[PDB]
Amino acid sequence: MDLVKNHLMYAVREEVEILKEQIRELVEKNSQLERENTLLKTLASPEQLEKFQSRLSPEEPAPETPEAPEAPGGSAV
Amino acid sequence: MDLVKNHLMYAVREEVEILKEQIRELVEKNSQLERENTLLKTLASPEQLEKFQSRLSPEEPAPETPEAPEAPGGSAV
Repeated sequence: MDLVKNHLMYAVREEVEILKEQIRELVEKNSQLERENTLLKTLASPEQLEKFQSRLSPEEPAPETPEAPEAPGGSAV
Repeated sequence: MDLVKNHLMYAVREEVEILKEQIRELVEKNSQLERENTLLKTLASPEQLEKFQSRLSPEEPAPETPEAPEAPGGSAV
């Protein structure tokens, strides 16, 4: 027989049908998440937020941090 | 591409490492696509998580759970 060891793209029956459908579903889920992420990346690329950056509106100063020095470390440096 | 089963004597590649590395790279790439797609889904579409706090995970489903006896669904309306 030489066809079973040929249509492995139909199943590559030889390792595990579950891991084969898992890698096929991981590549199909990654491709669907790559197009879904690229679709939301392009949709949120131009204008689809409430302005915050320097392109739409400059705001949201500093990252998630308070306005006071309260970190531990008497002489760590 | 029909090449790993050629030098296999030189090592015998194809063990469960080629399937664990394929599912690990597929889950690591899908994971980066899930953290980037989730951050892009909440950035472009922030209205999909208010459900709770407002900064952790947009989703969390809910089966037939009990609600408060009044009219609304606990915190809403």
